[PDB]
This record gives sequence, structure tokens and C-alpha cells, in this order.
Amino acid sequence: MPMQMFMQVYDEIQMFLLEELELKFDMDPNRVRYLRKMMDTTCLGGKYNRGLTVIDVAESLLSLSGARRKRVLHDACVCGWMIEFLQAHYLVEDDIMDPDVTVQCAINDGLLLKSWTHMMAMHFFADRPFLQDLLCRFNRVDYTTAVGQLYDVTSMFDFAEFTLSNYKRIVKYKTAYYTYLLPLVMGLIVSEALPTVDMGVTEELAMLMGEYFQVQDDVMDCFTPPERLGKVGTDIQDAKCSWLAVTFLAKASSAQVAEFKANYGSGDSEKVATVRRLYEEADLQGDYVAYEAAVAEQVKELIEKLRLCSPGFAASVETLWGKTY
Amino acid sequence: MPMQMFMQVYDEIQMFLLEELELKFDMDPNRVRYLRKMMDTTCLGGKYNRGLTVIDVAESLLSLSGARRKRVLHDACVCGWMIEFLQAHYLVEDDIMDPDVTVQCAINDGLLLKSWTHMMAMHFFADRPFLQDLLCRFNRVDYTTAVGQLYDVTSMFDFAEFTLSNYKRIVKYKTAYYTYLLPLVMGLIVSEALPTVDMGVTEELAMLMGEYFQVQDDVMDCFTPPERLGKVGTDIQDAKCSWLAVTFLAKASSAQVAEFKANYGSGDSEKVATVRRLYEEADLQGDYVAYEAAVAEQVKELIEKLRLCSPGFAASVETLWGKTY
Ligand SMILES: NCCN[C@]12C[C@H]3C[C@H](C[C@H](C3)C1)C2
Ligand SMILES: NCCN[C@]12C[C@H]3C[C@H](C[C@H](C3)C1)C2
Repeated sequence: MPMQMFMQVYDEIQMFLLEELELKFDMDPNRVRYLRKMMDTTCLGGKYNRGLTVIDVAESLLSLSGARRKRVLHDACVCGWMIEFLQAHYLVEDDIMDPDVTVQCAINDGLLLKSWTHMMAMHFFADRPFLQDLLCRFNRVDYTTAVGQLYDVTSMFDFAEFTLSNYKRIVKYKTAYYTYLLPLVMGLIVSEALPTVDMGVTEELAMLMGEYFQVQDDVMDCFTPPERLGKVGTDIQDAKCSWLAVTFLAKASSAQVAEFKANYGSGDSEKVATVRRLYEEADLQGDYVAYEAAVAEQVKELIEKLRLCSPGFAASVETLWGKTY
Repeated sequence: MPMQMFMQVYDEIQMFLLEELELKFDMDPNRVRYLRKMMDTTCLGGKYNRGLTVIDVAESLLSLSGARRKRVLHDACVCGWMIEFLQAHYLVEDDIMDPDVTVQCAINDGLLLKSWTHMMAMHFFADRPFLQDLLCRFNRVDYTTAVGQLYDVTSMFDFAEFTLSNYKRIVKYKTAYYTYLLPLVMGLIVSEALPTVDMGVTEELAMLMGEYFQVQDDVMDCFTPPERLGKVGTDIQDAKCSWLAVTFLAKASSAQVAEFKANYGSGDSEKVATVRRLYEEADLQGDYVAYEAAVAEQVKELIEKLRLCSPGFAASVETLWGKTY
């Protein structure tokens, strides 16, 4: 029922957007089918964890507070696709980062994908009291993410910034807000229970879960072989401010730092291997286990303060945490 | 007073955005001064016709309807910078269209410039009744523009689309809405006189003025020498669906069309010259004078229907039309 309802609303949303282009923007059939294909390509095929989290938060708060149920569940599905379309937008912008009409069209796709989040919200929520508050929180998180991307992309320019506090600054702004905080908040807004939750504990839980997720992602990026990871690990070659790099630099010897600094940020297979060798000598995959355990305990503790005053909200945050854990 | 007040609010807006980054987003000084420089580079140096039009519409509707005056004029300046920042955003995206951190940063700049339009509106209008209606109309026009860019960029793929109705479809969506309609509407919203105007005549006037402007721009792009135009004309080489191309194809002989089709869309200086030669033989610069006269009359007529029920609104639309004429 969750995933099948999510896809049914996707069809309903795509139909509205495409017909709006045809009826109001004078779009010809050829371009409408092109945008249908582009929309399907960029928005489908993932796991929908962000979008399904909105649904899971909504179903809890209506059962643990008949016609209002159908409306709140449908809104949740629309909110979930807003975040999924937002995610599509970011991925397209990341592809560009890696008279050419294919680049013109990718740029155009990125803009349309973002605009579609506004168009679908201005339609399906036109008569909701929360439309303005929803758009403002959504836009604020999107800005947050663009700021986190700036931090990420410049973290090796101005190793001074290879610190744990700065790594958390990147993770929180670049990933945690739109991936963990925004799905929860949007489920609260469609359930009209926004002021009934402690946003401090909720923000802290989202920051922690995104941190937990990003550290595991950083370690897998370096040690998981390409065919099992789903991609080729690129953090070392790209000089990324990863959890491994910042943890290494704090426990490395002076000449190990010299060997790291001379090898980091290169595509040469042997220097990349030298970095992997350095990481293993420092027992970083052992520190990784301990670090995730500590965060996992901090997550396990903060969920209980949340349930003291917001019981039903907490079960979905546990469901979301299990998707990460 | 108009331009000096517009720049004073720019300083006030920049200060709020940068301090917000420092106080709320944990941004370090080095990156704040970088974003100050980026903001100044992309947003200043133009003519501010879009932003100053909002001011000119606002000052008319308060004098031709003490504390309310200062508020409406300040709002207008903020609305004007929203459009100017939106214009900065589009120009940066156009530059991209023409592990590289300069491309990463340009992409990031484009996203920030757009987000800043939301951040500055959610701040300075947080207590205004029109905040939601403003954001929805602004977002709709931005979507319109992305759609017009799609039409523009694909007009030579799928010469079938080299038609006058399609040229007007590009101009209207790609340029006219955000350059001519949006400044007028935003002046109406800060003056709270939105339902007091005939939006049909207003939309038609904006479409016409953007058409008038774009035809003159197309002709100058081809015949005005580079040092006098401010740039190198690129429409022929890029196979653009220009006013010259669509007007030529309707009055050309079969072999002149064959000579056009064989020469259009190339960077070879001699084929570009062959296209310019073809354009002159068809007396397109004479048809250009007649065409602009006809539109100019249609503009001169529709401004009077607008003043019948909306007198003060019409003087600013005349001021805006004079900026084009
Ligand atoms: N390397 C991935 C290429 N896939 C693309 C998917 C989508 C957005 C971009 C432009 C096209 C449509 C092709 C990137
Ligand atoms: N060809 C023009 C280069 N100017 C730039 C201005 C602004 C936006 C982009 C990235 C930098 C900051 C450099 C383009």
C-alpha cells in the first residue's frame, strides 16, 4: 500500500504537470513526451526513502493523534514527490558538474525539476492553510543544501579545513537537512502537528542520522570494491574532506601526514593505493566501528526524549533510523 | 532618488543575506567575502530596467490611488532586486551553457542566486499579506522562463518550427514574462492594486513590448558590428530561430531557401556572410522597420484601454515602453 500509493500519485502528478504544459504553456506533443521521458528518467529508479518517510510520518500522526485521512495521506505523497523531484534536481546538477545542446538540455532539466516542486505544491495545496509555511521551509532547506554544496566543493581550497567539526558542517548542510529533516517536517505539516514537536531534538536526530549515514558512505567509498558499491570510489582522487581523511590526520605521524599530503587528491592508481595503505595502517576501519556505535547510541537516546511529548512521531523516526542503521 | 534608493536597498539586502549566512549557516569570513564578490559581480553593472520598473509602478499607484508610502516603496525595491537576482541566475546558467571547481562554483552560484530571491522575500515580506501570492506568481514566471528556454534551445531539432507563431512563443515565454510582465505585476502587488487592473491588456502589452524588443535585438545581432553591439553576433552560427530567419523563409525563393538551408548554422565566416547576403537581398531591414511600426501602434493603442480603468498604472507602462522604443 505505501509504495503503490506513492506511485499512483506520481502518475497523477506527472499527468497534471504535462497537461498543464499542453493546455497553458502551448507545449507541442513531441516536447511533452520528451519531458515525460526526462521526468521518468531523473525521478524514478531510486529507493524513495525520502518520499516514503513523509508517508510514514503522516500515517502515524493520524492513527496516533475519515475524509481528513484521505486528504492527509494524499498530501504526504505529494510532499514526498516534492523531495524526490528536489533530489532529481540535485543529481542533474551534479552530473553537469562532471553550442552543445545536451548540456543546454541538462541545465534546462535541472531548472524544470526544481520548478516542478513549486508547480506541484501550488496546485495540490492551493487551498491548504499550510501552503506558505510549506514553501518557506522547503525553500529554506533547498538553500541550506546549496550552502552545504559550497562548503563541500571548496573544502580543499581557500588541509586546514580537514577537521571533524567542518566535516559535520558539510554533512549537516549538504545532506542531513534535505534527506533526514525535511521528510520529517513535511509529514508534520500535512498532519498539522508542526508546533506539537520539539524541533531541537528532531533537528539533532536528523543531523546525527545523516552523520551516521555519511561516515558509512565514506568508508564504503574507499574500501568497497566498485562492483559491490555500485560505483567507482572517487573521494581520494577528488581530495574530498571525508571522514577517513579527517580521522586519519588527527592520529597520523608527521611523516605519515607528509605521505598523505603528497598522495591525496591524485588519479594515479599508485598514489590512491598509498592513501588506502595509510588508512589501513592507522586502523581507521576499527575506529569506524566504534564511531558509528557512539552515534547509534546518541540516536537511540534522543528518540526517547522525542516520544515523551510526541509518541507517534517517534515510531516513524525509528523506522527512518532503521533504514540507515 | 530612484536609482540611489535602489542601491541603498541593495546594500541592505546584501547585508541581511551575508549576515544570515554568518549567523545562522556557520559561514566563515573568507566564504562570506567570496559570496559578497560573487553577488556584486553577477547582480551589478546592468541597467536595472526590470528592477526600476517595479519602483516606477509603485510610485505611480501611491500618488494616484505617509507611513504606508515608505513601506510600499521599500517593498518595491526588494521586489526589483528579486527580479535582478533572478536575471543574474539566468545569466550564470547561460554562461555554463557556453574535477573542475570553476564549473562547480558557477553551478553553485546559479543555485544560490535563485535561492536568494526566496530568502530576501521571506525576510522583508514575512509579515505582508501578499507574501504567498507574490512567491506563487514569481515562481510561475520563473517556470515560464525555463519553458521558454526549452523552446529556444530545441527550435532547430525534433526548419519546420521556424515560424512566426513559434518565434513569438519563444519570445513570450523566454523573455517577455519575466522582463516585461513580472516587473509590472510586482509593482501592483506591493501597491495592493492587483485585482484593480485588466490583466488581459497588461499581459498583451508585455508580450508585445518583449516582441518589439526582441526583433530589434535580432536585427542588431546580425548587422550591428561587434564593437557597437557590445558583443559578437552569434545567431546565424547557432542556427537560432530569429526574426530574420523566419521572415526570410516566408519571402524567399525555392533556391534561396536551399542556399539558406545549406549556409545556416555554421561558424564558417563565408557561410555566415552568405546568410547576411541573403537577408539583405530580401530587404529584411526594410520589413523590420514596417514590422516595428505596426507593433508600436498596437502598443500605443492598448495603453489607452488600460488607462480607461487604470489611469496611474498606464503612465509607468508608457515609461517602460519608452525604455524599449
Ligand atoms: N551521466 C548520466 C547521463 N544521464 C542524463 C539523465 C538526465 C539528466 C542529464 C541529461 C540527460 C537526462 C542524460 C544526465
Ligand atoms: N564568461 C563570464 C565569466 N564570469 C563568471 C561570473 C560569475 C558567474 C560565472 C562563474 C564566475 C562568477 C565567473 C561566470
